[PDB]
Amino acid sequence: SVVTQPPSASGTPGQRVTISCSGSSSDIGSNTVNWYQQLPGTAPKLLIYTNNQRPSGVPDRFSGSKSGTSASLAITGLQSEDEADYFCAAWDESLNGRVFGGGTKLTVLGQPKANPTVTLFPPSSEELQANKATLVCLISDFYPGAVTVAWKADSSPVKAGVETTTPSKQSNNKYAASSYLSLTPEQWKSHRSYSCQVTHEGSTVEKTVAPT
Amino acid sequence: ELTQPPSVSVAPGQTARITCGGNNDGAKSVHWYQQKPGQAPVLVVYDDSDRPSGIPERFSGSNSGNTATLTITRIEAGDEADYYCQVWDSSRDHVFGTGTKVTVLGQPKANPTVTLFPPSSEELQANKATLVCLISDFYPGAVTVAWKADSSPVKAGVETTTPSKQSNNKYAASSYLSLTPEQWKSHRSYSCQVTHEGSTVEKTVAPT
Amino acid sequence: QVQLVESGGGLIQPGGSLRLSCAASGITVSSNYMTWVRQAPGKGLEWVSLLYAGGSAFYADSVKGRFTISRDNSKNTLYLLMNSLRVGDTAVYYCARDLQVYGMDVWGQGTTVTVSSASTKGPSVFPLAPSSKGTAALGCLVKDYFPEPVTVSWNSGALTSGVHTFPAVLQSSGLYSLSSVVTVPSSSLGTQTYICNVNHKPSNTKVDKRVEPKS
Amino acid sequence: EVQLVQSGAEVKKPGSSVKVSCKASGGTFSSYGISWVRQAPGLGLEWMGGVIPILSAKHYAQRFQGRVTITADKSTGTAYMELSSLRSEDTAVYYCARDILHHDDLWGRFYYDGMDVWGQGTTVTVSSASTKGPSVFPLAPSSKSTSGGTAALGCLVKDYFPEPVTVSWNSGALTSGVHTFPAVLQSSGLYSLSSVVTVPSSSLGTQTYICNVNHKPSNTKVDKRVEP
Amino acid sequence: QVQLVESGGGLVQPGGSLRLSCAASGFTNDFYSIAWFRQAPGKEREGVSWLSVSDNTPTYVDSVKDRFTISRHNANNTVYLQMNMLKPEDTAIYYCAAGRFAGRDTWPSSYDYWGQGTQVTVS
Amino acid sequence: TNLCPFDEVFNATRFASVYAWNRKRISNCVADYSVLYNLAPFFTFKCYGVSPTKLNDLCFTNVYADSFVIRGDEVRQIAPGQTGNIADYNYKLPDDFTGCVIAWNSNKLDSKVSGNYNYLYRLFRKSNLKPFERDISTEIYQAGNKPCNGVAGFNCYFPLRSYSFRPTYGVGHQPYRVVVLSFELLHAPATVCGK
Ligand SMILES: *[C@@H]1O[C@H](CO)[C@@H](O)[C@H](O)[C@H]1NC(C)=O
Repeated sequence: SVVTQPPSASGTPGQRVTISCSGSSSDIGSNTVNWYQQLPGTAPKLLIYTNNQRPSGVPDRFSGSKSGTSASLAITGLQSEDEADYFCAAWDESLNGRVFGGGTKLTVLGQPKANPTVTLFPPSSEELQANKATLVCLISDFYPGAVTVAWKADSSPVKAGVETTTPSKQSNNKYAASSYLSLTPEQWKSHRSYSCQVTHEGSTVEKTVAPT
Repeated sequence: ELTQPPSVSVAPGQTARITCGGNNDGAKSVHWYQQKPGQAPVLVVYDDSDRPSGIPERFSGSNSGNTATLTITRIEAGDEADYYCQVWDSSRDHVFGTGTKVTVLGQPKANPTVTLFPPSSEELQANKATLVCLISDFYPGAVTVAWKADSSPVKAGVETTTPSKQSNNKYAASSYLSLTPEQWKSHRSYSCQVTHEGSTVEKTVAPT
Repeated sequence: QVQLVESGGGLIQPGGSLRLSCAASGITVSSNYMTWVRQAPGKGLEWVSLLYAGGSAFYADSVKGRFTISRDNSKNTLYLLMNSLRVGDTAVYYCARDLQVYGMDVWGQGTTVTVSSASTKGPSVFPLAPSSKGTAALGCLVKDYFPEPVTVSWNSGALTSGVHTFPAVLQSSGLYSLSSVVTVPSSSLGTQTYICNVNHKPSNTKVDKRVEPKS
Repeated sequence: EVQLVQSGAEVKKPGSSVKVSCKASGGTFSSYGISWVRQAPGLGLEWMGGVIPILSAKHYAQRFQGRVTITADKSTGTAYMELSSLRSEDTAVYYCARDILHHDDLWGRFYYDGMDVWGQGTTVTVSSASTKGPSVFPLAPSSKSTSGGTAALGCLVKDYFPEPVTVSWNSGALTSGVHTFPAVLQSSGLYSLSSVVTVPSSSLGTQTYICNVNHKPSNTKVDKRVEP
Repeated sequence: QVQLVESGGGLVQPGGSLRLSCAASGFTNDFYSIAWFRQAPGKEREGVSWLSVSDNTPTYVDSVKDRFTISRHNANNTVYLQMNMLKPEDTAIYYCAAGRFAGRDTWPSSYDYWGQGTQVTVS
Repeated sequence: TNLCPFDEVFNATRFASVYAWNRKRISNCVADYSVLYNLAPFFTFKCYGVSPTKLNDLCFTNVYADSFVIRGDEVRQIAPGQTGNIADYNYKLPDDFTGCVIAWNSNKLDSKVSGNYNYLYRLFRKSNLKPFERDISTEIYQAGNKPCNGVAGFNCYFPLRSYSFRPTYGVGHQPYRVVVLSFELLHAPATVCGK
């Protein structure tokens, strides 16, 4: 693909930001470029359409521009609701179709450091009676939505049987994630304890469970 | 040069399919028209698959390759008409198909009664010759007539009526072949071949 | 509303001239693809001529040089001038608005044009003898008459059941021809006499013809 | 003002085909094109193809060229998008939006210039595995899930296919403190989720807690009592 | 007024020769061009050779390049197509066509004047 | 010794649609002839009012290079004194046209398996086009009595349509790239010579 956007972008609240969009002759060479804003979980909405035209409902804080094979979107007076994904797109003709950019995630600095709440459940006796074992580690109330999960058997790490979800925005605008560790009823009883390590912003919180 | 079948026969409530054939049927669009008896045509399908406003959803079109298709679902007696296809392609002229009659079956199938007469001895003396082929008691009202000299096809001098509803709701038709007395006496026999939905009835007369 | 009212039809001698009209309502002729389409009695549809919104005209091969399409913007009416007519041109003529891609949506009611000879001529009646090969069919050939209709009875109306008088053809010569047959039992062909009574009121033709088996 | 409602979510087996509808309120086609854009989970947007009804025209994106069909029935006023020979990578949310058209008169072209009104999207999942009801297990509370006099108890909804599964507690009578987590897609192709609720530890001996798991694809309802 | 008179066809063996002739009548001046179209069984009319008269410039499709020769004789206003090393592929009804231009076209509808075809059979 | 930029017109990667035909004004340059007719059996080549072999011996004031794309059945309309949807509503040549017309089958370039609907043409126009007139108007064509007001509805249709160039179509429907060269000679200093 031809269109390129920076992956991430940061901006102090109330100030100005510039998101760049790089193209070729086959897209911006002879065709207009537009911009779309997508909040996580929702559907994209139109922001700019003819290089720098604004639809009804988009404030003048957003301004587009197009110069040659490159485009740019400017956001003045950053607000909290502007934290989202931003895509540029132009009607490339070589492929006969619209092409979307890779996207640019925007982060507004003003948020704090919500630590994740971790609860670890051992395998229920009912599941063990079915000759199965699953450790459930639930992670909630963490912002920003980015965590890494690690499991430990007794005093040693383990990666076999691990399934972890991507973070998802909750109702309170914080994020949630869940991780599962599948074991045999013998691996569960054999070890002394199992631990779920959740690392968020350099700091780690560990919960530990043991057989009955 | 659009080719349409002479007629289709569908039980009430079932679905009809009418074919419209030609060469290089890809790019050009197809239009369909309904002509009830004594009426002007009414555009039923345009640009292959579009239904204009106010026309039932039972009708529908499709087109690809060398065949377009008009589909009539849940047929009623109100659909008894003739349907023509027309190509859009040429910007200076338009051509139509040969038409297709969709008889909604109001009674069981009836094979035709064919009667063929040689030219009368009184007509031959007036230096004329007319073979009279009469077709009656067939349903649905759709027949095609082919004439034969000995066993060779004859096309010139043929005058054929259109099927007309007779008393018992069946149909009747007549076909005439105008000949010269020399042409009638040269060959050994002439034949009238009437086809009615796959079945074929043929009668033959000889100069004696 | 939307209306395409036609006028100008009737009978006209061969080689003559006749001009057809197509009054428009709601649709402006001068800004539309307007066409004329004729339908021979009992045949398919044949496109004849068209007129572009820009004034370009195009005709079919069967009417080229003989037909002429025109219009009048003040009267909002389409015209079709017809010169040097023949019986092949006898048809019901329709006018319609072409949308090209969207087809011909609005059609006129259609006017009828009849071209042939004229007169009030009498038919020639020929017997259709019963074949020598349990029932037999014999009849009468009522050939070349104009105009319609003729009445055919058998044995001065004494024979009715079994009689089937078929609808007449319109030959390319403009003259009509029909046949009336009666299907009788084979055993009575030698003892009974059969005579059809053909009457043509316009020419006051009254023909009685005996139908005997072929010798 | 008009709205674009698409057909419901879809789950298909590799090799089959899916057809997503997109209702256009009234005459949306007039001077407005329609594009189909899909978005894989956690990935960017991908234009698939489009259509212009006033021009009776349509185009397709290189990637899907030869395995896609986009129709537009103007009588019903709606569009369709059918993708055949589906693969696992085709799992995405498929969107339908009206595009405002731009006129490039210099080159005599007519292409899409932004899509203002969007549909709500249609989730399409492609997985080789077939249907299966979930195995529901209780996540009992103890002294290790208790913090400050409040207890956390839940239910494990393991090994089901396909989405979705809805979970309630006490037939809907308990709503506060409930946190139903999105399901994980295991390497086996089956889904598994969890739903937990925080309650006062004092109510363990006075209130009974039952999670109501509903997996409509398998016609299975499971009511699981969770006791200490 | 303008009329094209064709001749020269016949039955020939593979490898033989044949000479087609097209006589152009009611033309005021030398500003016209001649084309030869052949209609194989079940195929459309296809150009094979062209001649712009005023320029005396010939053109031949690649499948007939070295085998066909077109030329014009001035007095009898007749264009000749000398067809050598004939192959079974060349079996077709051949037409000559004229148009009021200097050049050549692959489209038959672009020529307003046509002669009656002559049969060429190679077997 | 500037050479006339003929390569930019024939070897162009993208042609314009017929309704917005592109014209390249060529003057003050060293022309050529050989390529024109000598070339190879490529395409249609029709000259009107001038002979190709005489182009090298003539100087002209300005030479206009018109390029666009239509389907096969319409190439015959790019000629003096022609009528039709292309000739009347898109690109009209005068009756006294002095120049040549070049058109080749570009099915291998402008036709895609899913259809290349980018090439457009005008379908409705109230009157005919004058010679060398370019109408890029996209106003809703009023075919009835009621005004449209930019509303696509009954008797109010969009004046452009798409070509659908698919390689599986017949030759009369395959895309053809057209190059029209107009030779003008008026009261002016002649600069487009070819010797
Ligand atoms: C473009 O120029 C090349 C020579 O570089 C030539 O071979 C080719 O025929 C030209 N293209 C056309 C369409 O004439």
